[PDB]
Amino acid sequence: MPYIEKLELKGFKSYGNRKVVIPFSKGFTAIVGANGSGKSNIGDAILFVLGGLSAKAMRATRISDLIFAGSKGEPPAKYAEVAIYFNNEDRGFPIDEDEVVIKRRVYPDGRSAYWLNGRRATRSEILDLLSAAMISPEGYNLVLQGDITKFIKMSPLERRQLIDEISGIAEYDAKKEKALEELKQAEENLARVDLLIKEVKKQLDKLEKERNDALRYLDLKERLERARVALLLGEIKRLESMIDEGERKRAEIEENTIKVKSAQLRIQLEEKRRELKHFDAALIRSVKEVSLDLEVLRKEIEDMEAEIKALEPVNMKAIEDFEVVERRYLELKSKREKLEAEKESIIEFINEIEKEKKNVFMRTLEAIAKNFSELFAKLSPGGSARLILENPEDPFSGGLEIEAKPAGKDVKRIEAMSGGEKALTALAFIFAIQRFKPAPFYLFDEIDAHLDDANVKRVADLIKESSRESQFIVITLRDVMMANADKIIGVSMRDGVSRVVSLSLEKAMKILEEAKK
Repeated sequence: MPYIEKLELKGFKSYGNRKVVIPFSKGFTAIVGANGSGKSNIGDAILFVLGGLSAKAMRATRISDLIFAGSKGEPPAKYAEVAIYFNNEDRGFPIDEDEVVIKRRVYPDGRSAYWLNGRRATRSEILDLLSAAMISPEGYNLVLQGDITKFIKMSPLERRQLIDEISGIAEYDAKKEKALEELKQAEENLARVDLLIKEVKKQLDKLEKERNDALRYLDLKERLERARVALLLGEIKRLESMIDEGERKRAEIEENTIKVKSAQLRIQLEEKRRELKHFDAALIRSVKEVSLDLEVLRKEIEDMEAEIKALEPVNMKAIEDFEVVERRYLELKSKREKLEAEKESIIEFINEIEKEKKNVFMRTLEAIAKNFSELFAKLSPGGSARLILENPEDPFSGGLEIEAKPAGKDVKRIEAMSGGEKALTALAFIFAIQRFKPAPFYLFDEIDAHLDDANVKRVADLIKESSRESQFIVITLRDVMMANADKIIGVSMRDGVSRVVSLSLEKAMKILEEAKK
């Protein structure tokens, strides 16, 4: 994780127009000074520079009254400006730099302005990058005045969400979401195929009926034509036994009426022979070998011609149209089943994600609860306390509550915490998370305001131990807290401005027992 190398104020609250550079130990730095030395405005500075639009939380009546209103010896500032410098040699910030520098400036008409590493940035870019570096998750690591009370009135449902962040389930939620995209696509496709199958299946059945009519029209057509060739082979045998004597009548009846109609008998005859010279040989022989009797053939032809007139109209495209629509039918039935299997598969995957997600949540949730127990016993010896999941089966729709028991005292949920018990509990929680997933820094202004000495000593020890992996910036006036800091920054007021001096254990001792009279 990154960490604050220093902080610069120009024109900010109680600090003058002079730029002010506040350097920070990588571990435990302690801001100390008397009531109203303005030591706490440094906390407010940090919230200001992290894009805090909080107004009340920066303890200015309005956004513009974060600006030096002027003092006896210095003119009012033209604006308020804070620059914060992070060491990024670990690349917690998605920036290919080891120093990420964020400067924010607010003008008297309320407008702000940001910069990372000198280029103008918008607020959503500063915010999204501070999130990527998990700087201040829900601001749990920024504990300003009144935050403990805000955290105690906090609902269980409001408490879980920070555990989600810490556990890091977002990566599973990104996968799940693309899985649900593909599932959505999968069944709209699937629904398209269903609508195509319904029409195609109905079109196919028109075509089955037309196909079959076209087929029997075909059969009738063919029988009708062989019968036509049949009636015709007979039609000359008869006409052949006719002219055998129908022109033999000539040399018997004499005045050439018999020459004319026997030239008719020969004139119909000739051509109803040559007519079959033009019929195919396969047809002519698949009939040359069946019946005769001419008038039954003409009655039967008249019939066959009639039931052809029945079926009409027929659509002969149907015979080929059928095949094509049936292939389309069988393929839609094929596609559907593959779509439907694809859908089921996506569903199984989406269920794998949720259960992975939940496991990561519970593993995180249980680690922190173990930690929470220990540390609270450490701050209130002989005591214990418990994190409680509201919905053990679907944690993501439940809240998360706390219950504590101080040694020989009554079990209370966080709702009903009041004295410094409220504070020691809030700090067990905070430290529980910090041992699982250290934030880059923690900011503690006051929080010792309501603990006795024996308490503040264990907190300072706890802070001192944890600083081996996290940065601690504690704004205090209690000597025991001062005692373990690696660095002490002093903050005092002369003639209406605040000043910061890089101090010393016993110097700070002196100044903070002289001011206590």
